Amino acid sequence: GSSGSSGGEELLPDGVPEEVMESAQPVANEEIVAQLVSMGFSQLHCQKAAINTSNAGVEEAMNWLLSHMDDPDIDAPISGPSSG
Repeated sequence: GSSGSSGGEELLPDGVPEEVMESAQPVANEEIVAQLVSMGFSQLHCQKAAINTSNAGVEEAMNWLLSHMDDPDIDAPISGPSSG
């Protein structure tokens, strides 16, 4: 028997191969953020959190924060020079 499997592509594509992305993203609710930013959190994060939770609820947003408090992304900007 034989499997055979090995190849190299190298370099990354520009955006996404086939099927382009569309406009459909959450927004750091001003209410959920204004609430978090009040609770004693970082707006930036308060934003991400909510967003991360589609601003499902202040609790959700925070919960995320409590799970994204000690993260590098928490520092990363929401809208910047994307790259990955």
